[PDB]
Amino acid sequence: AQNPNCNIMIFHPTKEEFNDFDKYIAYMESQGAHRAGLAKIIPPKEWKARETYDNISEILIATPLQQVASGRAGVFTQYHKKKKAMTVGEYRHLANSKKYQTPPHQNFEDLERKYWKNRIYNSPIYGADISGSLFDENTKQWNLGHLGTIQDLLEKECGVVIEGVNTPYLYFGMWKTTFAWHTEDMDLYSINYLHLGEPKTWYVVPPEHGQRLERLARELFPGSSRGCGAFLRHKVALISPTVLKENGIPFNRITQEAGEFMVTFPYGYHAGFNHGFNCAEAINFATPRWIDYGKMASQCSCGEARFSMDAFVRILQPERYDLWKRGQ
Ligand SMILES: O=c1[nH]cnc2cnccc12
Ligand SMILES: [Co+2]
Ligand SMILES: [Zn+2]
Repeated sequence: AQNPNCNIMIFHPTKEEFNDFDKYIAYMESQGAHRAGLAKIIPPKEWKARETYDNISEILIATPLQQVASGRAGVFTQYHKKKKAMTVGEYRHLANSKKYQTPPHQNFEDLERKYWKNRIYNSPIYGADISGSLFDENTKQWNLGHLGTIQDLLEKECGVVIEGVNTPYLYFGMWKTTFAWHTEDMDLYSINYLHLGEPKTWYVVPPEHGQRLERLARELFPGSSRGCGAFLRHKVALISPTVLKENGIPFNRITQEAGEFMVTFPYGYHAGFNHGFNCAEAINFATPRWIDYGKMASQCSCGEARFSMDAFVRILQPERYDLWKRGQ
């Protein structure tokens, strides 16, 4: 068995190896990369996402989200308060203001300490889930807007044509902006490219130990757990590495820097935070290996969890479809 400790692996593809996306994901998995739930891919030195990021200030963040926390420092929930629209230019200025800027710190470790100590006492603003792409049309390798669609993968594996499209999303971050503990919709893969700016720190639980995190989450968020069988789908729960360690939950951490890809694997619970102003692009994808995870994925049917999903539940989980559809 490759990667038995479930360590987060870092890959350095050659330009030749960067030419076939599916092939390289399969290669990574042949080395046990998936067992960690998360992998870093450093692109070839001659590769670039686009020419410059000098012309992105006029992008609109239609609904910036202020992330308001409740609970204790190491165990909290966050809700999203809608704010008025602003451009990326205006958001960048806000991120860099005294109120929101990254504080002085010695290193990544110091910054992590400051995040978990202080996160709940501030409410940063996040430009999340903006449909669009910053990859240049002429970028032919690992262009997140030119990946094979999940609908086409499902069709190729299961022989059924389905409706739906899947397109990339942009995420404009600032210091303390947070992504809560979750797996992807239908336990899909995700790929995330950090286009520009300050780093993003990730935490991840190995897929083979996902149910351990769920069990702890039910204990730590008893109210939310009673309300919904798969409340982590709401993407509101944060648990610190110190608390995970106290409870014996296996996990790993890694910091992603500008110009680097991260891939999350089926049923790999993950969470994290941004160091400062940055922009990431992400999309879900599937491989043949995903199908069996899709079949087993837990669903939020309470209504809280946030189009393409219909067909995946309909085909892969026909028994769950009616009840799930009532929640929607
Ligand atoms: O960077 C991220 N921002 C918001 N949500 C996420 C969910 N999963 C992974 C990364 C992110
Ligand atoms: Co995710
Ligand atoms: Zn729910």
